[PDB]
Amino acid sequence: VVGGTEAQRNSWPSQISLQYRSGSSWAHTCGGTLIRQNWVMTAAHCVDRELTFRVVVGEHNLNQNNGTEQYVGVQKIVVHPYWNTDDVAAGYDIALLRLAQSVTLNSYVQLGVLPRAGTILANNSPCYITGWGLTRTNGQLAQTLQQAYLPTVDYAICSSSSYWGSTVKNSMVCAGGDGVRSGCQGDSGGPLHCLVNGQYAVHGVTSFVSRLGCNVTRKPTVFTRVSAYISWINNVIASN
Ligand code: NA
Repeated sequence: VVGGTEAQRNSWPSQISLQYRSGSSWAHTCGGTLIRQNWVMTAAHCVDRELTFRVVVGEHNLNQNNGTEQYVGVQKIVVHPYWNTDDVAAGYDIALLRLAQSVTLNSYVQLGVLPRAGTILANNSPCYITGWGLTRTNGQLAQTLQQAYLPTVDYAICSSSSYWGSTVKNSMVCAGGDGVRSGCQGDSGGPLHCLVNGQYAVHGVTSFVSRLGCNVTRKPTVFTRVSAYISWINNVIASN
């Protein structure tokens, strides 16, 4: 997250760190959202590589013991069947991970609430991105979980020629694009939380930014729109 602020440690208890085994240690690669005690939602592109993955819930500082972490292996990966790794702009950038064990819920570990199917945010709706991704273009991962305020940019604007043009689809949400705050590598797969009728819900799964950099004016961060995939998610969980 570029241009973020450190999150309070109990603000975003559905945020997870997806990590891969790197020698004798583990490394953060992506974010995710806990959606059942044994299921995580993330981006498909985060699981393209044939790595050994684990999920960490209750994480705040990747480089210190917080006293709240639960570590759980990933047992099964279900990527959206239309996902095509060499065409992120086509969409379908979403995957579900079934955890080896069910995690225990507490003030640091909670299920993400999802929007009702079909819900679209009005232009300029208040949202936060969260994650441990790079804090500058071509920088380094954050230590502590970051948040940044990114108002939504509706489809009519986001799909206009000076923004993303045809690359953005109605199955996506765009947010930010102010040139200061954005998602960045390592934030992929994590949540866009938007305040609707008094309650934060996870409306986006972080999908992509510009190749010209993370915080680029008129290139808002692009998220998979969770509300387009409610039936898919329920179908997967009910059949696994
Ligand atoms: Na930690």
